[PDB]
Amino acid sequence: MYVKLISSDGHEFIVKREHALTSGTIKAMLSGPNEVNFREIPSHVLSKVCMYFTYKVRYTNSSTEIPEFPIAPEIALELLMAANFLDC
Amino acid sequence: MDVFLMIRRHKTTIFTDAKESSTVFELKRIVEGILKRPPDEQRLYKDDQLLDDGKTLGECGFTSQTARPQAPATVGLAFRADDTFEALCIEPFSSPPELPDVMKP
Amino acid sequence: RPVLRSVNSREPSQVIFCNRSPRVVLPVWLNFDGEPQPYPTLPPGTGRRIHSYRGHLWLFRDAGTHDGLLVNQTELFVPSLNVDGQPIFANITLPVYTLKERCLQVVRSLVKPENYRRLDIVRSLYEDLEDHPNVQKDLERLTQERIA
Amino acid sequence: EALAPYIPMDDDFQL
Repeated sequence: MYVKLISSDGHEFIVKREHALTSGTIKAMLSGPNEVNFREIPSHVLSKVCMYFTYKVRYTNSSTEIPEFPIAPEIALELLMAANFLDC
Repeated sequence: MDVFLMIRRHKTTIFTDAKESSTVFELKRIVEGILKRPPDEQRLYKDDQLLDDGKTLGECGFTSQTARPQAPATVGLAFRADDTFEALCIEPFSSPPELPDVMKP
Repeated sequence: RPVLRSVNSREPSQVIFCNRSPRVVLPVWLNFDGEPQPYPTLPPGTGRRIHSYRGHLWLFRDAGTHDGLLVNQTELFVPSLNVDGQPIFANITLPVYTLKERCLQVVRSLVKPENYRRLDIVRSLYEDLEDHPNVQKDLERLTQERIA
Repeated sequence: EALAPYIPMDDDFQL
């Protein structure tokens, strides 16, 4: 149903489990036969990663006009490292 | 259509979506499944405006065009106590560091 | 004779390019030897009528960065004969990029390539930044995928 | 002869 992701400053992000599986990293962790600690990711980054999950699940296989996923220059480097770490 | 939301209280943020035609009370039901407090112990807000149980999210101003997956609308959440009043309080996220010189105009 | 190429059908097909993306879009026509040729770009949110031909191949890219775009949700667009005077629409949109790819886009847009390795990021990302989108590579990739 | 696409002189339109 939902998974709880924890950021480095202790913000808790509760997202649908199907959405969280957008992350190859999370998908492999939860793939066996819930809370996940992401203490290396600050909340201004992890909140954007969760928005990405929603956006990927909404717009993948969609024939609508797809809006740009917005990224402010000042979060780009950390978000890039999170996306890389998270595989999404 | 659907509206995409972040329901926020203190240091908790729930990402969820709901139909624009669904009600504030039905969103409290979603919140109850996650945080285990019943609708009559929740206060949901758009900015500082308490949302009436009976109104749809669209009627509260949450519309598909402005509550999109990549930029969800914030719903504030407060809980009731038997004898105290909890101010609505959403803890800000962290701040990024300074944009590196090599990324500046 | 490459696998991806327009056929010289000489049969007219009126097409309407509709740029339903926020990018400046470069339409790329594959000629009869499969070599990509640029056509005039479309600003965001604009449409344009085109005289093309049945069996010609087109792809579309961000004109400035050659980021991949989709046309009717796929990679390649091929005009068909017009039925009853109706043009075929080519609805150009952003794909859902990976978050990683989207972040690389933003970083490339901000940082001169000579300064990528001055970024304080994990070292494998330098080569990722350097490996910018390239139409020729995409054509080789699409060609392999097709065979398979 | 090889016939390549071309664009009629016409205004673009807004979507």
